[PDB]
Amino acid sequence: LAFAFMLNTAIQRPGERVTAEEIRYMAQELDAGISGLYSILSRELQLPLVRRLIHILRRKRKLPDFPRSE
Amino acid sequence: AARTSFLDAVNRVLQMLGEAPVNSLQGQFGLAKQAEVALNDVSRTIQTEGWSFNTDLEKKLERNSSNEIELSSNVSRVVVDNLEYPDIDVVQRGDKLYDRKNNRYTFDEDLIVDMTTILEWDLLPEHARQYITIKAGRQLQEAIIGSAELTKLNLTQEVEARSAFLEEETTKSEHSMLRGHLNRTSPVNTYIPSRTLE
Amino acid sequence: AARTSFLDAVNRVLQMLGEAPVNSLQGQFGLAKQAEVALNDVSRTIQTEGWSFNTDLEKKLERNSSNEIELSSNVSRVVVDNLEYPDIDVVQRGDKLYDRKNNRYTFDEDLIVDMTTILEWDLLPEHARQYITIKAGRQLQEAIIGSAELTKLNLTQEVEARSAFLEEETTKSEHSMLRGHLNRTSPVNTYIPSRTLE
Amino acid sequence: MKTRLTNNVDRQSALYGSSGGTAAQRYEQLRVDRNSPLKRARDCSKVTIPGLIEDENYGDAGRLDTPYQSS
Amino acid sequence: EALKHLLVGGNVLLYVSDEGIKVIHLDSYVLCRDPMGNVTEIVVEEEIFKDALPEEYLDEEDDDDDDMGK
Amino acid sequence: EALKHLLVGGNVLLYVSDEGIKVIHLDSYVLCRDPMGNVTEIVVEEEIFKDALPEEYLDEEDDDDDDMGKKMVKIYTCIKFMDDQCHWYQEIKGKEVPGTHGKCAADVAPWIALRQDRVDSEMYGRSYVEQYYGDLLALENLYKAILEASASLSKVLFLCNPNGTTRPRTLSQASNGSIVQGNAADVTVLQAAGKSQDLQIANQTIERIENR
Amino acid sequence: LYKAILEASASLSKVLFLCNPNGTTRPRTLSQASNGSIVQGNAADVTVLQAAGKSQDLQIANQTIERIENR
Amino acid sequence: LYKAILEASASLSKVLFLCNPNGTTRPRTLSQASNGSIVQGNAADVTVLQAAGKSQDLQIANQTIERIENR
Repeated sequence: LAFAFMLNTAIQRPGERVTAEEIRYMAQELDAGISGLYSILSRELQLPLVRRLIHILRRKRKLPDFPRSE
Repeated sequence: AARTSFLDAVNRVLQMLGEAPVNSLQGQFGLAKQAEVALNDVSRTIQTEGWSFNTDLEKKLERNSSNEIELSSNVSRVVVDNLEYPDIDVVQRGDKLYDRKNNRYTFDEDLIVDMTTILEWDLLPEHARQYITIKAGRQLQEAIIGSAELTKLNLTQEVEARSAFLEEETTKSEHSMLRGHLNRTSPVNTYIPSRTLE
Repeated sequence: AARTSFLDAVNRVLQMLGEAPVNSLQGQFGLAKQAEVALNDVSRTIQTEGWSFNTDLEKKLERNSSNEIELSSNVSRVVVDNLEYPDIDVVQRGDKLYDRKNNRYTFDEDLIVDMTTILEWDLLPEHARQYITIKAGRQLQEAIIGSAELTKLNLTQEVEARSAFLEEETTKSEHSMLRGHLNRTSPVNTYIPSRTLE
Repeated sequence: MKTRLTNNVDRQSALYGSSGGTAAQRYEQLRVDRNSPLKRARDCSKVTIPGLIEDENYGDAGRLDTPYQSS
Repeated sequence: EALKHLLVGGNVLLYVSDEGIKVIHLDSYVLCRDPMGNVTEIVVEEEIFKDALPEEYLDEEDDDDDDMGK
Repeated sequence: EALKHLLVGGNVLLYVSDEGIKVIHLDSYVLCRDPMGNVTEIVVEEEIFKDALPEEYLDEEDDDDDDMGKKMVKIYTCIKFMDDQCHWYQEIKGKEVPGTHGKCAADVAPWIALRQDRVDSEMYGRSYVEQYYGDLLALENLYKAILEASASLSKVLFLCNPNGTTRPRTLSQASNGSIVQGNAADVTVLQAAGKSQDLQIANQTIERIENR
Repeated sequence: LYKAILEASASLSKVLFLCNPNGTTRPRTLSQASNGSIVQGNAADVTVLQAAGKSQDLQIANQTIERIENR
Repeated sequence: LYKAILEASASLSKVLFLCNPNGTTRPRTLSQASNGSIVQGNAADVTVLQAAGKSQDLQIANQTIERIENR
């Protein structure tokens, strides 16, 4: 379960030294483990939020309208 | 080849005792009365313990007009789950149930109990009949003749009969430990590790 | 086949001693009265211990006018709770309680005790009846004949009967080790470590 | 007083009325389908964090339990 | 807070405004989707004290009660 | 997402457009291939609410329904590959939707088909996890087995020897630190004498399978 | 050989309970009793079925399998 | 020598069960019973066939084959 939830405790190997390169390697593993969730959240939350943000900002007239393609 | 009957059982008991076989049961002029009483007593002694062939689950009991629970005269034991009823501790006393915790003979509602009954000779299954016959023969011989070699022979036969009866009971009733208390409806699958690894 | 009755018990004791069966129990002309006495004595000896079926919990006891506690004719043992009564601890003496700490026969208020009673033959349950029968028969045979091999056989039967009686008692009553002294109401759920892991 | 749970950026004039039912009726209709996932989420929350998602009668005067593991 | 609810529950509805961002738990809204994945209608239900509502919407029975704070 | 479906399932169909990339699961399209490997025809079936459809194509029965937010209409798609120029059109209820036609060369086609393991003479490929499905199943079964054995073992009971002189009431009712009448040799605890070795063997084989 | 060792390990993982008839333990008492309870019986009677000595042969098979795999 | 040790390990890997007739264990009960159940028997009767001592000779063979391979 600890490996599944990507906590840092299961990372330690008791008894012998671990190199910095090894630590970076398994840190790469943990970052890779939740790539699907990062991707789906990036597609779903960030873009609509910022789009609504710019729309509200433009309606407030604090910045002139974006140029549009001819 | 039908199942063993009362006359065959008493003939077997007499043969174990060492006497000549007797013809009938009615108006007998032999040891028939002693053999019959030994058979009945051993049947009762075996049956009062409670097995899987004479026990009713989640049976409902009804009180009389005075809020008293009266049992039948052939009820050997009554068990009431503690977790279900956390305010009453019931024990059997004669033919009526008694409230040990509250020191009363009167209740407030009907109960759901697990009770066992003493069955007649006709309704017993084959292994019970066999074990009862052998035990009754041993008891009668030991209490009536009292020799040595006969006692040891009957001891060996009774040991073998007990082993056979226990094995038959366990394989018929499939007792388990994962299931827990049998009162619950089976949620178990007993997924065997032996089969599905291919 | 009903529960064991008094006449059947007397007949069984006489049979295991070695005598012929008797027809009734009233106005007889044999050892039936001695068998009755032996059965009653063994019943008293067994019941003076305190088991599930003959113990009353939480019972309230009432004093008389002279500030004394009076016990009935058939009260065997009386237990008080030290944690509930710190300045009074009592011990039964004859038929009256005696405040051994204050060296007085009087009290100041009504007590809450746990009482053990000696019951008649009617109110006894089946396993207790069987144990009483076997033990009384063995004791009477030893007192009358005075054998050794017969005593050995009776000891074997008595050991088996005691095992069965203890089995039945501990299955019926459902004693626990977590719960502690039972004068506290059950908070215990005993959730099964066995089944519910799926 | 002034019910302002909505911004002042896109408010307009009245454009739709009550042409067919009320919002309460549609909410009651859709609660039937919404039921089960709420139960699943409530059980999961109970097994991880006792008081995150709550039953409707465990608010001001409700008591929460604790698990026997903190993973 | 939205991320925590998403991890525990799996569904959460956001409202983006000039004043702030308000989250609504799964217990206080409903919706319908096509099997493609495009949502069509959302109903959100919430409960408030009568003090913040317009007086024209305050009926006689609410006026007849002495529990405006309850 | 497409790569994840490719590893898990082994097939996925892509559509490329200026607006965005849309993936389609294996469960919503069919296709035919020559044994050479060139796909000839693709059919895509898809389900959408009736609100986004043209009103002329809304039938009387759909108009008679008050479940417009809960009633649905299927929309199909057909793909043909010939003379290195693909052709496609959208249809609904057996007639084509106006303005949905398209045509472009094969090398710039908008539809792309994939398969994990290039196994010839198969219309649909094989997923990667199919390689080790059996070992995965065996590992699953062995893990559950050891878990169930441990579940059965962890129970604790007590046992009184009838030949002894220990009363259950005395043991249960007595408080902590007291002195009672009994012999410690009679009361025993139910336990499994030797089962450790087999469990260690099972642990060893599970570790080997998991490491592989 | 891998199949063989997996097969033997699968067979050995079963767990059973065995009660000696010469004793005074009833199966119903063992099955029905709740946790922490105290019942009548002798722990020397109930036994669990197991393979007495098999570790040596399996370790030999593991050694030869490891050698072949290394080669 | 490699073939010899491989064949010996092949023969040793088999597993069998053996019931003692003097005991009171029925094969049908052992085979048919499900996991975790309680049946009638004595664990001292059912034994598994094994080779008592062969590890020393196999170790001698391993030593000599290692020496030959090293040479």
